[PDB]
This record gives sequence, C-alpha cells and structure tokens, in this order.
Amino acid sequence: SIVGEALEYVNIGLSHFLALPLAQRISLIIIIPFIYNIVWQLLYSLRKDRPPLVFYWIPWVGSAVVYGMKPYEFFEECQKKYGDIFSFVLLGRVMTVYLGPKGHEFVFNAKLADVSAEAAYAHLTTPVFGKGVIYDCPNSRLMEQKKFVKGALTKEAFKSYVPLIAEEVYKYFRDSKNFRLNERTTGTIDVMVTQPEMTIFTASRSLLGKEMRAKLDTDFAYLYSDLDKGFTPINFVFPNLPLEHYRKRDHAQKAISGTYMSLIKERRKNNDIQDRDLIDSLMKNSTYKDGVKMTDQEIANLLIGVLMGGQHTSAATSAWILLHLAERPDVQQELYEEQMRVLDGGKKELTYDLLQEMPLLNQTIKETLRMHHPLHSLFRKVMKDMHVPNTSYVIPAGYHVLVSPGYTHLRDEYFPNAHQFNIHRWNNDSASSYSVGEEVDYGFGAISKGVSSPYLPFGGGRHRCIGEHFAYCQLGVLMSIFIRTLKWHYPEGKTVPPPDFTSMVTLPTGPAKIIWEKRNPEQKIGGRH
Ligand code: HEM
Ligand SMILES: O[C@@](Cc1ccccc1Cl)(Cn1cncn1)C1(Cl)CC1
Repeated sequence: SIVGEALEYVNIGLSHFLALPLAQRISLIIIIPFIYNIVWQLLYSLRKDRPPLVFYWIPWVGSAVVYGMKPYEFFEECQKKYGDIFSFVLLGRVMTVYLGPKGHEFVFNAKLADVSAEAAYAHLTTPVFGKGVIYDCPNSRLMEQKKFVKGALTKEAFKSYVPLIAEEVYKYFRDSKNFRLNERTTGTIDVMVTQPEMTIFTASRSLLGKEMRAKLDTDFAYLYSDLDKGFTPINFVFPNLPLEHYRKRDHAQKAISGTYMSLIKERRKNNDIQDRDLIDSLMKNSTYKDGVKMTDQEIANLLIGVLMGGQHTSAATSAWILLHLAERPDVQQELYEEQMRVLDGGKKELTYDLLQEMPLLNQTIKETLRMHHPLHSLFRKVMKDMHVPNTSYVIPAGYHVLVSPGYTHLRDEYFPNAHQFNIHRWNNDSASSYSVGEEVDYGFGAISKGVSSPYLPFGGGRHRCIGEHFAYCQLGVLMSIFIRTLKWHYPEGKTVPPPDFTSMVTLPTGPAKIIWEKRNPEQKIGGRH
C-alpha cells in the first residue's frame, strides 16, 4: 500500500519538467494556459447561478476583437444563442450584458452600493480631464458637480446661447476653408472634418466664453487636438504607458486647465463675475454641501470634462444628421418648409423659444440619436454580489455590468422598421426625452425614476446625462442654419457610411463626404474677415 512511490515520481516529474528544452517550456508556457482556460469555461457552464459565458479561444483577450469591432452584431448573436443576459471576457475583465429595458433597470437604476461608475471609467477620463472631478472623486461629489453645471444650463442661458451659436455657425460658413460661402456656391466637405470644428467653436463660445473662443483661432487650438487624442479606448488597457501620445495629452491638460485658471483668477481679481458663461457660473456656484469649495484647478478640470464629453457626442451626432439627410432631399424639403413657416420666411431671428416650435427639426435630432447612439455601451463595476431578479443568476463583485440602450434602439420589436431613418415615427412626440411617471432627485434635479423606456439616448439614474438640452439647443441652431442656407447630397454612388465602433463614440467611418450648394448663391455673410 504505497502512494509514497507515486509522491516520489511527482517530485521526479517536476524536476524533469524544469529541465525541458526551452522550445518545449515556451510551448507549455502557451499550451497550459490555453488548455486550462478551455476546461475552466466548460466547468463554468455547469454553474446555475451564472449567466451563460460567451466561449472564447484566447485567454485574457476573450471576445475583445468581435466586441470591439461590431458590438451590436456581437450582442445580436449572443442574444439568439443565450437570451438577454450573458457574459463575455474582455481584456482580462468579465462583462455581464443585460439587453433590453430590464437591462436598463438592472444597471441604470442599480443601488449605489451595488455598482460603481467611477471604478469602471476613472482610468479613461481622469488622465484627460484632471484630478478631483467627474470620476476622480466620490459619487456624492459627482452629483453636486452635475448640479453646478446644470445651474448654468437653464432656459435663460439657452436664450442667450442661441444667438452666440448662430453667430459662430455663420462665421464658420463665411471663414472656413470648407465653405467660404461669399466666394463659393458649391463644394465638397468631409463631415468628420467640419462637425468637430463647428462643434468646438459653438460650444466654446457659449459655455466657455469669448476669451476661450478667441484662443481657438491660435496655436492654442492644437492643444485641444492633443487632449482629444488622449481621449481613446486605449486608455482602458494602457492608461499610462510612457509614449509621446500620452505626454502631449498630459501637457495639453495642464496647458488648457492653466488657461482656464488664468481667466478665473483674472475675473475674481477684477470682480468681473457676471452671468455670461459656465465659468462665471462655476465661480459663483461650486461649493459642496459640506462647505468645501472646488479649487480653481478642479473647476478648470470640470470645464474640460464637460466640454470634451459634449464635444464628441454632439459632433458625431451632427455628422450623422448631415449624412442621413444627404440622401433624403424630401426630409430637407420638409425641414425647410418648417423653417419658413416658423421664422416667417426667414424674417424672424431664430430664438430658443422658436426652436421649440420646430418639431420636425427636433424629431430629426431625436431619430438620428435613435439610429446612432454615440455611446454603444455603458459600464459599471460590480461592487457587491447582485441577484438578477426572476433568475437564479448572481453577478459576483468584481464583474462589470454593461448596458446598451443603443442596441434596443435598433430592434424592430420596439421601433418598427428600426433600420429605416424616419423622423415621422416621432410625430406628436418631438421631446428630446420624456419621463412617463414618477421622478426622483439624486442631487442634480428631478429626473425619471423608471428607466424602462426603450428609447434611452441619455441613459438614466444617478449617472444620467445633464447635457441633453444643451445638445438640442446646439444641434437645433446648427441644423436650422444648415437647412436655411444649403442643400446637400452624396457624391455619385455614395451612401450613409457604416459606424466606426472602435473610437470613443460611434463615429461614421470616414472620409464621409457630402456636396453642398447654396440655396441663395448671391446671399452674403457680413462682418469682417
Ligand atoms: C447627443 C448628445 C449626448 C448624448 C446622446 C449623451 C449621452 C449620455 C449618456 C448615455 C450618459 C450616461 C452615461 C452612463 O450612464 O455611464 C451621459 C452622461 C453625462 N453627460 Fe451626456 N450625452 C450627450 C451630450 C452631452 C453634453 C452636450 C454634455 C455637456 C455639455 C454632456 C455631459 C454629461 C455629463 C456631465 C454626464 C454624467 C456622467 C455621470 O454622471 O457619470 N453630455 N450622457
Ligand atoms: O459618459 C461619458 C464617458 C463615456 C461613457 C461610456 C462610453 C464612452 C464615454 Cl467617453 C461620455 N459622455 C457622455 N455624455 C457626454 N460625454 C462622459 Cl465624458 C462622463 C460624461
């Protein structure tokens, strides 16, 4: 009765292992984790308290490639095989996806102690925006920062922003090489060139003020480009590897936040604090409820985060609006008639109030956001084991949950003929979003308590967007002027481009070109240039 002999051979086998030729160790270096990964999944599949896990060949990497390149096609296939709740491995992480409205509820309305946004996102945003704000701070601090920013995003502020945004659009039509409407009556543009520029010019002028706008006419503008490059999914995996891309980013954040702090300190020095912009607003209103004041640095960092977030979602969206309308001269025509009726043939100056009397224009924004949600996936890190209602599934702490309202936007069950661009599906329902019942306030205003709406472009719950009305104002003004000034169409045999899902938002694959022409060839834009 000797297992002793077998124990000796374990030890012997171990020493013979360590003495294998390098070619075989390297081999086993790869064979043993590859094999282990596969038997681990098979064992995992037997667990009744876990959602089904998408099978993958490469350890650590997981389904990263197919998810990264075609997330909605990935979800649809998984949904057919497994149903609405399933997990997949992503660059060392386990992601649990809950599709559909119940998914929205599970994640967006999750208890504060159950999940963490900042633990999922801080590595992406903190290097770009700076310390102490958004996700580099406790949730309670984020809630109040959202309250401070929302305090400058009032109806009165929008009434004052509309003519400023309009001035910037007209200036861009007058001065930009992409247009020059006083010199040229037709031309070709890449919308992924023009919309980022139009977006930063309009958002700078209105949210940051004339000083910060004026700086964009200089070499300073290049820092925004640099800071922009740092805003990339690569930050999720390699947040800080010592390359030049990362240094240009870090430098830009310092230079840009330094510029904002210079203005802030100048205004306080001169008692020059009015109600012009978001800077005036945060200077007057940025004291937390425990009495700590945001620092000038944190105020500047919060300005960067707000401008940068709004930059990418808005620019992507007006690009998509232009691209869907380029093959729909019927929609351009209908929008143009609305412009003529609401603005008395163009005799009335556009105001924020008249924007609210443009339902087809607003429905066009609404429908573009349905077909092209800028953020295909939203994430939380699971902090406490979560039971999935009406199942035996438990999502353990350390997992991440993923929700995708943009996926549901594209399902025929909730939006008939979902892959058809049709602004009239929103007839008599042109509001950017609408709360169908009870409300709750997490610290930045009363918002919808339920988050089961199949249309959820602005998310929901404590992390819900506060930029929605600014975006509609900005997009509204911009598109109102595009429509009254130009017609546009595709180059021969071109059509709406497929989305690029790998960038930070779901951009059109470029170059995405349209041909514009002036509705009034002789019309001139005044002002000095
Ligand atoms: C078409 C335009 C936009 C869309 C579709 C959009 C979408 C969203 C979504 C889905 C969220 C929820 C994020 C999550 O749950 O993880 C969000 C949050 C947020 N957005 Fe927007 N957004 C847009 C424009 C803007 C603009 C213009 C601003 C600022 C001016 C802005 C600022 C914010 C802020 C501060 C949050 C809160 C993040 C948090 O609490 O964790 N967004 N947005
Ligand atoms: O939600 C964000 C972050 C985010 C979340 C999910 C996917 C991509 C990004 Cl960039 C993106 N965004 C949402 N609205 C405006 N920007 C921030 Cl920057 C916090 C607000």
